[PDB]
Amino acid sequence: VDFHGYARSGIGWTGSGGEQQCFQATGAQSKYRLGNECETYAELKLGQEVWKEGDKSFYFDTNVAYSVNQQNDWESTDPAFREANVQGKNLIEWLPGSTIWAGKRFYQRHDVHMIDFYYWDISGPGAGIENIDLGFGKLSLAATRSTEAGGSYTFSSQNIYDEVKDTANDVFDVRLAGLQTNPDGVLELGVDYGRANTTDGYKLADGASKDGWMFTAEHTQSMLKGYNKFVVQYATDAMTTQGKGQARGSDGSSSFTEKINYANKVINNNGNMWRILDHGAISLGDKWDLMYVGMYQNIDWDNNLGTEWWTVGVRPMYKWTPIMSTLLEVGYDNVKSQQTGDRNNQYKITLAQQWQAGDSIWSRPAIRIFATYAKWDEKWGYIKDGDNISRYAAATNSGISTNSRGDSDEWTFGAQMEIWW
Amino acid sequence: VDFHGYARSGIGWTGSGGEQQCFQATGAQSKYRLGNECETYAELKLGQEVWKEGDKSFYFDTNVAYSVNQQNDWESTDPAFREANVQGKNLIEWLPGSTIWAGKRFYQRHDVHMIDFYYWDISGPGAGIENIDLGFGKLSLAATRSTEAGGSYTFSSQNIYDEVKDTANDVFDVRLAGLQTNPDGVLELGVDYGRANTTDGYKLADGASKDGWMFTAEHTQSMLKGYNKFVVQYATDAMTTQGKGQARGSDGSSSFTEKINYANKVINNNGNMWRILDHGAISLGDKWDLMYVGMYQNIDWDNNLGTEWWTVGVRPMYKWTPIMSTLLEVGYDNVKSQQTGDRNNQYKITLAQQWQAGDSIWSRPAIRIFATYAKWDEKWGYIKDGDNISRYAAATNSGISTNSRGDSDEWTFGAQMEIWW
Amino acid sequence: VDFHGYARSGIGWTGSGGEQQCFQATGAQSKYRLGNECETYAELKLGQEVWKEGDKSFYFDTNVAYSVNQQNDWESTDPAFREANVQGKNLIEWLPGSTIWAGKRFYQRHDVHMIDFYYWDISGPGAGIENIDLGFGKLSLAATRSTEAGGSYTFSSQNIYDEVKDTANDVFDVRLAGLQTNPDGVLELGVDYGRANTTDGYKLADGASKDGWMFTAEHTQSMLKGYNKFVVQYATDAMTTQGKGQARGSDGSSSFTEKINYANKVINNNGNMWRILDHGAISLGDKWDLMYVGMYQNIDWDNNLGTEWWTVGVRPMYKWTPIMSTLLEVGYDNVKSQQTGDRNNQYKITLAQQWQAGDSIWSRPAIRIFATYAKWDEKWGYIKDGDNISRYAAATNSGISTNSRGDSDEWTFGAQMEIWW
Ligand SMILES: [Ca+2]
Repeated sequence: VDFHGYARSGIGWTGSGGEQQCFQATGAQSKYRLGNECETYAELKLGQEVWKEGDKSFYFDTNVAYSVNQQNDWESTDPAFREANVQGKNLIEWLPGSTIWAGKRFYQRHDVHMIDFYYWDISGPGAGIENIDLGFGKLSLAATRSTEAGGSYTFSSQNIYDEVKDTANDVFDVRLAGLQTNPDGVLELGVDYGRANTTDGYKLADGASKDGWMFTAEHTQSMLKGYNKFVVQYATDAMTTQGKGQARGSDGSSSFTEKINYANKVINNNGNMWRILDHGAISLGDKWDLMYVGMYQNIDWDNNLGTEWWTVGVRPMYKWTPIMSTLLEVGYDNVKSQQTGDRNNQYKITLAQQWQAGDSIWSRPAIRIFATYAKWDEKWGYIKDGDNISRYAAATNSGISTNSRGDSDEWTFGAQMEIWW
Repeated sequence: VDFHGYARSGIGWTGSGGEQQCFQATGAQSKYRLGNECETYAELKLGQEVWKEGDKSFYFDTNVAYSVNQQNDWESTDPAFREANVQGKNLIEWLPGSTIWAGKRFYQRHDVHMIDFYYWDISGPGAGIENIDLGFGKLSLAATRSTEAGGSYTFSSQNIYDEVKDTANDVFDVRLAGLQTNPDGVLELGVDYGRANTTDGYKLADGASKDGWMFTAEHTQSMLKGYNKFVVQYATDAMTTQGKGQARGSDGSSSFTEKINYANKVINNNGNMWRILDHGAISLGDKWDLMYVGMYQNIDWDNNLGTEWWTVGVRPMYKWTPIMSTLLEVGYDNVKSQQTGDRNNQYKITLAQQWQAGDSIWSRPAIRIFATYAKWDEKWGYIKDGDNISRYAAATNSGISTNSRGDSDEWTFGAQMEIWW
Repeated sequence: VDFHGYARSGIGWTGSGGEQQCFQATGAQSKYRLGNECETYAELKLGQEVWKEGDKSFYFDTNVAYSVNQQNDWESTDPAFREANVQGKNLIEWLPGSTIWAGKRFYQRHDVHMIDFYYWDISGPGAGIENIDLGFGKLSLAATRSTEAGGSYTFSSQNIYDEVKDTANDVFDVRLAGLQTNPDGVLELGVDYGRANTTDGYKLADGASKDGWMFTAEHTQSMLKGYNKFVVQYATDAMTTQGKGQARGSDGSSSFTEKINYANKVINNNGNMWRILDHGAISLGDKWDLMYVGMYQNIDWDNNLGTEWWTVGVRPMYKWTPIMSTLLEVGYDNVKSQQTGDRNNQYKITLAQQWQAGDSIWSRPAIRIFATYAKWDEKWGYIKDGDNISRYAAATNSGISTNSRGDSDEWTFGAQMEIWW
């Protein structure tokens, strides 16, 4: 049996008192993680190559994920059964090298480690065939599914309905990778088409976006014993909410009963998204490693409820010895509410001493002792409709109740382990 | 560590729209599974032979089951802790070869793969001693437990009660197997006695069946590189509800509070059940494998709320190559309501292309692409008491609301993997 | 992958009827476990030495716990993710041999097996450095966390508050072990300081204890192919509720809303605890092994709601053969309510036949068949505030409703397995 996974766990304190607190700019879809993670998260994978005969083989893989608040010993939870798929290599004679697979699977996810941000993730129940050799590149095709809560109604008259149902969203993914564009440079192109797929009799409320597209281009350049990846993505309509390749075609639906059922007009995600990203990890000599990110993401919604986000961070690593190093992480976020036009910003500085299994910025396990400082100035926030956060923003100064954190300061510190095996 | 288990997961679509739908005749206790399974189910077993000294050994085994709807990546669930037992082989000197065990265990379950129907399953918390050598056969004794919700009351003044409690049902199982009846033929006999076992002070509402018997006879004939099993079972009263060997002695109990507590008269399971079954898996030459089922099951309840069920199916497998085949599954169900006398029927046809690790109809893992068509005509259904399904049936045409599917058609298609390791 | 853990599961019956019942004296913090365990409990640990280079290494360890009532086959549950930590050995050059670790961990727990009583357990999310060699002993430092529900409020005016929050309690642990006090005798000293650590803006209700201390001294004497441990422990204030090293600084807090929020007067745990314990396991010749416990524990609370507890038990084991033995367990408990002055007592006698993997009282797996008898006479009980048990006690004879079991008798019997691997 093959045992693999990922896990992080630790104990922390907030300067002003109590447990460690984590800092994320309101409106931002991520945070700089070093010394800024407040939960124990673990994915335990058990898999096995269940059959092999020549060049043909079947691999079985699973993944059970646990997320607990690390505030006590006994902490009950509802694990997420995230993967359970079979992959058969070389089964299709005329498509030598291709792999066919079916089941829940983390499918070719693309992420930026330091901000724990996935920018291309269509994972979920699915099937497909990958690595079809085209000579000049490798072609992969896949179809996965995600479902939204509600959104499908059996309308009797007008917008009055008898029943609701969860809406399934299908994604059809095509990728071409390994395009040798320049020396030590490679390019991958990808197209994603997603659409809400309603059961017979059910229909989406008026205004639902229903479908959308997403185009991805990623260039990888090998250098300084690492790489640099340049990404450009453009998503449209239904693909803008999740923004990683999954469709949210009924996003914005809602209803109210009085008992007559009324399906409100969908406050949809019609619009577009532009994401220009550049991140990498390289070695500057013998004593220094460096991870960095620079990203501009603009979700332009027709309903004007989007956000313009800029994020920049840097994580240098100084290697005192092969198993001990000092890390520093500095990250800046700036989010402009499309609605109010105001801006929220935050910068966090983290200094950590670390012992790790290897001399790389990528070596894990790692045991860290850190101190984090974050300063933010948030001018807007989402209107907090009593414990519920709304899609609408409002300036903090307006008497309206928002989830804004205002203008403040904080520092935390503690120990933590992180590992992938 | 020994890693074993079972798992199935896939993605599907319904011809008329949305996610895949699964077809099962109302009243039938099963459905023809090929291309007719709508969930990701997995059993992860981790066990180990923890001690061995000569012919003696102790094996530890566990089993954690997960069932998710495969409609998203992150799907939280409450896993079922189904097995955790220890088996000691050859510990009893005077009963050489016998195995003593205790703990939660899937005890000698008998099922028909194609319809995923267990017809002899007393699994649960238990203990026993198996494989006592009698020379002419092997004898096994076991006691397991199951518990029903409520059913036990502390009656103050006739049927008015102070407290309720869950009712434990004990089953005492005796099996004699390996009776060589004819060349390549073997016979196994089994007796099961089950009963509701109330705590002191508590009593079952008046009318409860309390106990029952079940007798099983199974003949196995080895042939055509497979087998054919002929099964005859007769169950009595408390053994008719679950109908696989577990007792439901307080089945039908209910109560209402107004606060005075009244235990209604138990609408019991007094009656009998007859099940005549024949299933098998054989090889017809080099290119063909075949699984088949034929079953008649009649639950005759004194109160007349039972069902008479006929099911017939066939699953031929044509082997294009050792790792690629085409499967066809045709299944028919006919269920007569004992109450109304009406009949429900359905036939489903499934065509699937498959790649599997081996050239057997039993080889797993397997990756399938299928198309399923089902036609049904249901004349009756259980009276749907608003989201709640009742024990009482009603003709679909009667203005009464039932869970009947009417007269209709549907087809689905998709990909799926299934594996046992 | 290293597979380890603990598990117990079985089936039982109560003489007077129904499922097995378990006997624990009201007021007592434990019960004599042999043939007195009513659930299936299992801890599945999967770990691995993920890196090794010379004398340095990193070990990754996990632990997922399951507790089910063993009353049916399919029993859903919410597993507890109890451990997830990394330990790096020999990473600190100047502290040779020391191990640094971080993550959720069962940290150096001290318990008495026969009563399943942990008397020194600060397990939970934490970090620390253990086994610092001082020459004359080993020094270990650790900080772990536990959190109480509520207890932290944002007071606006008087005991009126706007928001509540869970209260984190930090423990700072220091231990010195391996003090060679006499031939074959060793002594370990330990100090624990814990305190509720409130978030800025929040405060504990008035009356809360906030912090406390605990001092432990444990002497181990090796003899009769076993040992004898003598323990003396003294705890103060916040350390008295859990009483094993974890702090409960806001213990007793409560509130009521009418919507104005009022934080009641904390009915605190101010006071002290004295625990004098002696337990061991030794071999008396070839055919006899013996486990024993003798403990006096007195929780003296300022508010007089404490208890004075005496427990004594013995478990001899007669070895018929190397893999078969007969066990007897006799345990007595006596608990005096500090409030009422009344006493509750119970004695349970257990006779069990056992097959185990080894000839030790410590050998596991083990399969047992037992018969248990318990007699109790409880004069007091906690005031049962309708399903809810209060901190206040009342004599059974007083017309007040308490959770007292009165004066009675009961016997149970069944089979069970227990294993640690
Ligand atoms: Ca749950």
